[PDB]
Amino acid sequence: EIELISRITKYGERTPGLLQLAIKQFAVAFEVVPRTLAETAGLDVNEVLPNLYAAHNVTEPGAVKTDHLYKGVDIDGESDEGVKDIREENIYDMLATKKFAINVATEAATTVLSIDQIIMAKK
Amino acid sequence: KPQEVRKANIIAARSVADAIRTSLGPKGMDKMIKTSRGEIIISNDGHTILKQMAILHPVARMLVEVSAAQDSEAGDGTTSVVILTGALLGA
Amino acid sequence: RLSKEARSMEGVQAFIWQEFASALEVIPTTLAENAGLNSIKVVTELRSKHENGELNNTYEEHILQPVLVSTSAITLASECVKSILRIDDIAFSR
Amino acid sequence: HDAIMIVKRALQNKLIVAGGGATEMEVSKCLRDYSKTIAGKQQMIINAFAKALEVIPRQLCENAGFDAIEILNKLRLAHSKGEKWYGVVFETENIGDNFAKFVWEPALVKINALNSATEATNLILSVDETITNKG
Amino acid sequence: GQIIKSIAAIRELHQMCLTSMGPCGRNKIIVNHLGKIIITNDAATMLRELDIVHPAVKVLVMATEQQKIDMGDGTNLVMILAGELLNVSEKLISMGLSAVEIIQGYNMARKFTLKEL
Amino acid sequence: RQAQISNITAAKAVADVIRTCLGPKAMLKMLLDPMGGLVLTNDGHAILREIDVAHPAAKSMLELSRTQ
Amino acid sequence: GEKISGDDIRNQNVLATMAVANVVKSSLGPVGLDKMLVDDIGDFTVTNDGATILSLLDVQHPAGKILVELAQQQDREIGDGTTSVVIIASELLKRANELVKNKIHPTTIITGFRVALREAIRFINEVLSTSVDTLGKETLINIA
Amino acid sequence: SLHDSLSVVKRTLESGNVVPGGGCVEAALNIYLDNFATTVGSREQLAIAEFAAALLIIPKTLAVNAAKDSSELVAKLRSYHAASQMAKPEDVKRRSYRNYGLDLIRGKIVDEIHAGVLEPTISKVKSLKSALEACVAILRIDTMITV
Amino acid sequence: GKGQIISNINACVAVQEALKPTLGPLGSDILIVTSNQKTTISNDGATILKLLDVVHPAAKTLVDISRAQDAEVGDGTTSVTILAGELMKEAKPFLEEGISSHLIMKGYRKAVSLAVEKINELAVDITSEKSSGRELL
Repeated sequence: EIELISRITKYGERTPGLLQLAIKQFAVAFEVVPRTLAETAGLDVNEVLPNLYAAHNVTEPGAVKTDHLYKGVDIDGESDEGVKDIREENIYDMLATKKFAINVATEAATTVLSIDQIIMAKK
Repeated sequence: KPQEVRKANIIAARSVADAIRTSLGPKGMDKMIKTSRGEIIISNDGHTILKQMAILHPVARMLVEVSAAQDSEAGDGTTSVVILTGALLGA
Repeated sequence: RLSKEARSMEGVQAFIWQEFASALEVIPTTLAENAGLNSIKVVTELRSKHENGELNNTYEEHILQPVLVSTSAITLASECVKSILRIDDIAFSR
Repeated sequence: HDAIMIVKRALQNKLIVAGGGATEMEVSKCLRDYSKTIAGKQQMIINAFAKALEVIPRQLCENAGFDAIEILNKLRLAHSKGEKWYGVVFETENIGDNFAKFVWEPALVKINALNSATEATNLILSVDETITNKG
Repeated sequence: GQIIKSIAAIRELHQMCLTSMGPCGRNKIIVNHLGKIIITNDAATMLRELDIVHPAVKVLVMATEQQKIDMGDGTNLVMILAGELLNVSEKLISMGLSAVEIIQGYNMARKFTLKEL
Repeated sequence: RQAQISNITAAKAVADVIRTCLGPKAMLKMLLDPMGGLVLTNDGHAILREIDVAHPAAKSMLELSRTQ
Repeated sequence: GEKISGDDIRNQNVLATMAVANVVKSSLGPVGLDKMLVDDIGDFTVTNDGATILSLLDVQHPAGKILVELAQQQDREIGDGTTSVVIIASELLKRANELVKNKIHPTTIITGFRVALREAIRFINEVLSTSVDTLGKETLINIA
Repeated sequence: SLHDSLSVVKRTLESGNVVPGGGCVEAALNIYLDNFATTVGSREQLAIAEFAAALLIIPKTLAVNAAKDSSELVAKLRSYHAASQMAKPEDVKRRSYRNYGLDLIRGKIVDEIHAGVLEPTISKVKSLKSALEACVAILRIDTMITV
Repeated sequence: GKGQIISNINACVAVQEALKPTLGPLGSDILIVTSNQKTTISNDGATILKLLDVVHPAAKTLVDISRAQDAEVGDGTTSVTILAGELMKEAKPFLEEGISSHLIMKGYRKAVSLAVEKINELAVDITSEKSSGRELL
């Protein structure tokens, strides 16, 4: 969810028109996943959250990416400095599960926003 | 119920003795009393507490006359005489 | 001493000597409570030590109470409690 | 007959610990020192668990008539100085070592107690909002 | 402004799912009227054991069951993500942006995300 | 946290009303005085001085307009 | 007049010093922030000093007025550290009220503080030192 | 600005007896009173433990305005002072140092002597002594009488 | 909100306060009268919890662990509930400070992990060293 922030905001300014408002808010909505894991784990928002943005966004003098793009959200529970590599614990997510969850979650919020009126009756 | 009228005065007298009981000795508990005029005074002396307490109860005012004679005759024990008085009332 | 001498009396007055001895133990009990010490624990230590010894230590601590204070405290309390129980009613008088 | 019934339960399991607050006091003191070497919020949390272990000797002294306030300060005095195995006498209140009186307690009780009590307490606090239906 | 209050009704159940995903998650004890206690950590199973009042809540429940039937995994990812899309859209309602272009914006952003997977 | 919300809503309630006082197209405003008169001008400096405020954060915003 | 006693007056002393401590809670240290005092007239003031706030602080309570004279005692002599004194005295009242359920006598609580106060001064005097580190290091430099 | 900076310097150097501030007085005394409370006892040990733990509120609330976490700073500060008093009476030390302070500007733990925060001893002694004088008069009131 | 956790803490306190005097062979006993009007008096901590029938869902956890303590072991049925409840009281003020329950759980599990190795060190088990199968008993 954090890595998709840099790619979606890049396409926001590329598409002209009023669609820029929905594209920017679409990438910000992915910040709830790292914030939920950091808040429930007792970690400070002013500490872990700014380190997550700097993990996937760095200044590299070159066109080819380098360093480590695999740094995720760490639960901690004992102690740590910054974040750690996810490839050490080999925690991955299948594409079939992630891709299917996007289309379902998109149509779920679409139905709620499309309904401006609700009619009910007592039984 | 001629005695129940007196029993109501005995219970009210034991409440005053229990309040002064906590102030006995140098380590006793002080009492805060705010006068109607706005003066705020505090001390552990039992004679000064009952003097500014302005007790409206007729029987409870007898402890003030005893405390006045306690300081005028012996000079000490104004707090202990209130506790000893309430002990006989409880028995 | 008054607890043992209470058997020498007879009738209703004999029971008063038993309650009068317990009414005198409130003064030493309050002194133990206001000092932070355990209430009942210090009172039990008083009856234990005063049996063998007599007035023995506050003398080393320089604590001396004159006898007239302890005498007037009982005398004034006897007249104060008497003036209370003798009032059987009160009414507005002016 | 009384001597056989005591060693009977000790034959099934030979792993025993010193009872009467002995073992409970030694654990509470060591966890305070081990927490001092652990940085972070876990330092004050471990110290809270050591204080929670004092409720076991408390109720034992209160139900027997002893004063839990005085026995707690008198035991800790001799606990941190010299011999750390000093326990609490069940009959007469006084300081003493349960190792001399040969008073033992099975260790399997404390092992399952510390595991069950800590887990059951952590499960209740693990949820922020509980929604339970009625019927 | 019921469209704003409709998000608040889901927000009450949003914090329930925020305590599910992650190692801090915990099962919820539910006592049925028949005298049977069902205890499970899965949030999709809990939705069947909860009484739904507002009919708009059932929309997210029906979408959550789709994740369990087909792929069987990611039920917490669907409900939490769908609840956050309503919070970011609430600011656009107060801003004056119509909900029609908001729906069209998600369709363009969804096709761009699938190509990057 | 309720005190931080009251501090924001105190200064914003004054700012949201004067939003129509900006620019040459600024719309006129009408205040209701106890006297039969009224303030027909759209000048923000004259309107803010006649508005009675309660929360002290709005009082600090009035002193800033006098210096500006 | 009315007369109260028991555990009700002990709970009022904690609630009285709680609102007073919250006034000096955010003003502690140089990192503190200013606050405003609004009276019935409608005027106010802006200051970052917690000592001047306690002088104009209006609180009706027997224990609350004690801290008023305590704040003026430190200002007329030292003039600094008044904010830290109120915070210390506020926590001592909250922890002492919790000992009521433990059947702890208040005089023992007071006696325990007087014995610890005299022994704490001796421990503080052991770590006191004059100006040092003049050669090889710098001390007064980082102050300015 | 030089006269204002000199004012802080001349007031500190006026008293030859100074003490490092920033929480060094309250934190170092908290651990010392833990083992010292056993030497007294007799129902007074519980009052000393609550008196020592009541001093941790000063560094706690101080870190609130600095946006730093008050739970981590107070906890980690006790860990450093723990090993500082272990080798102190032995008159020998290697990695153990005293006077650990709290710097909220840079967000790190450094000595307040080198950091530039110094306070006189007279100010600290009279502040702690007068704080307990008002606490005694409050706890001794069991009754409130108002006409 | 946070009121659900506070309601769960006070649920275990009301059950603990009844079981506090029951610790020890000389401790107090709890009397429970079932709707059948059958009065039973016993010092067993497991029998007392079975007759309470607490509606609070999280309070049944202390009853479930008490039945397993009396079955697989048989000793410590009352002490496991008091220890679990007293540990809950120490964590009550930690909620108002904003500390999440994640680090609270990891802090206690760290002490228990160090306690298992501590109990084995404190417990003295000897067989062929300065003892035998007889002199030991």
